Amino acid sequence: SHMTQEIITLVQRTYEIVNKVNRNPKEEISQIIQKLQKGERLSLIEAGIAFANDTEELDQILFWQARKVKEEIYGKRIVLFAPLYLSNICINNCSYCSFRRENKELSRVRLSLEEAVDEAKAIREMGHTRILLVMGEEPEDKTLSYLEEIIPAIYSEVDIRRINVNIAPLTLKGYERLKKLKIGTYQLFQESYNPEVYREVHLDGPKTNFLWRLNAVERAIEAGIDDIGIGALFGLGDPLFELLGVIAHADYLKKKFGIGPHTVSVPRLKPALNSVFSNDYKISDHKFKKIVALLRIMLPYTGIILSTREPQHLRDELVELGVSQMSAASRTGPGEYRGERQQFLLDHRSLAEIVEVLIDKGFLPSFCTACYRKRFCTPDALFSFVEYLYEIRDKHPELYKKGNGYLLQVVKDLPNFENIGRAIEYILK
Ligand SMILES: C[S@@+](CC[C@H](N)C(=O)[O-])C[C@H]1O[C@@H](n2cnc3c(N)ncnc32)[C@H](O)[C@@H]1O
Ligand code: SF4
Ligand SMILES: [Cl-]
Ligand SMILES: [Cl-]
Ligand SMILES: [Cl-]
Ligand SMILES: [Cl-]
Ligand SMILES: [Cl-]
Repeated sequence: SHMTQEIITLVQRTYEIVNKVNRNPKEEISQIIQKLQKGERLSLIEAGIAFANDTEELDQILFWQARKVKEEIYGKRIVLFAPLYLSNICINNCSYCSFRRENKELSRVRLSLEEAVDEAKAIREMGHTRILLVMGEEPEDKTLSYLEEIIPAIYSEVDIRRINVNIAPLTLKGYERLKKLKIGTYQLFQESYNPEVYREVHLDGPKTNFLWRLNAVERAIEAGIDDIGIGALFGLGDPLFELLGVIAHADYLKKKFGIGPHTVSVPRLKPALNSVFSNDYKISDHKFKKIVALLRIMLPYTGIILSTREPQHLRDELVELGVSQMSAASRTGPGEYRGERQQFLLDHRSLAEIVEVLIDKGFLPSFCTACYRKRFCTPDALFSFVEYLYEIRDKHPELYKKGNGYLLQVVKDLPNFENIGRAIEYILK
């Protein structure tokens, strides 16, 4: 009944309106603040104002509400996954990325079946059970055949609970082919919802098509895939507009198919190899926290993924404010887990370390999925973390003890989970 194009019109009008409201925001701001105190639902425009304007009261109450919501739906739970880069060759040529075709400065590698499977083994040995397959864009038949041989091989040869997919837009037939591979979630980032900056930053290849990428998730849905992931690259254009666009997009999906997006991925634009993107929008840490906050409060039952590597202190603040999924010990280059290739110029950090840090900041690391996507549910996460701890009992004993103790504390925090506590203590000797 509706078409994707409508979104861009809406978010456009909104983006205009908000900007007018930007010069007399006082009154508006006030009412918004009240809406945040009462815990009332908030609208697109008021969200726009909430982002655009930086005042002490507004930001503090916004963050407060964000933490309250994240706690109410997700608790102290943070889901961990590792991205597996299968190939860094591509047809397209965006200004911002390292994988762009005109780069030349990049070691172009595509992984054999044995190599990819070995990468899955290396990621699994770490303790990870969730993988995000990521590739540069090749022709449809190419990539889909490649994955048609690789994904079931991973499922069978390795103990991976979920394979998520970040592959360039496909045809309906292609998505019908992908649904047969039994993938978990299909993630496709719009990168930008402004056609004027989308045209600006995407220079060569099929990605130059705005609409073909915009209703890609629609095709993914109608082809039988129910779990999808939106995303918007921040720093490409005016952050207000992209933030507006994501919420409008999820809204649209919810209205059209009755199911919203499983996850919204929010990556800020990072330093790249031989990037030629000059014009920039500096995404400040504060404003970033504002984006994840507004996203958490606007789409509460929608998971939020932190794809980009962030410093610890900010990372776990973002986890506090809405983020429900995280990339830990991530390798951003194909073939490196075993094993310049990479997409980001990164100082690899160890999974056990960040699990330690997470457990000290009071967070519950998980390796399970099935969050609330089906429609507290702590048990599944509890036991995923239990399995992790048991897997690393010999690698790091002190971490095993610390983890056990933490789990005991959480278990005593909830009286409805007595038998769960007994079971957990049985499992860990
Ligand atoms: C490697 S692409 C894989 C999927 C597919 N090639 C596509 O374009 O949709 C993964 C994501 O990394 C993000 N990315 C690319 N360059 C980036 C950069 N320089 N800084 C931050 N994120 C970037 C893009 O948003 C892209 O969707
Ligand atoms: S942005 Fe994605 S599709 Fe474009 S060159 Fe980079 S990896 Fe390939
Ligand atoms: Cl997921
Ligand atoms: Cl750090
Ligand atoms: Cl990382
Ligand atoms: Cl480790
Ligand atoms: Cl240790």
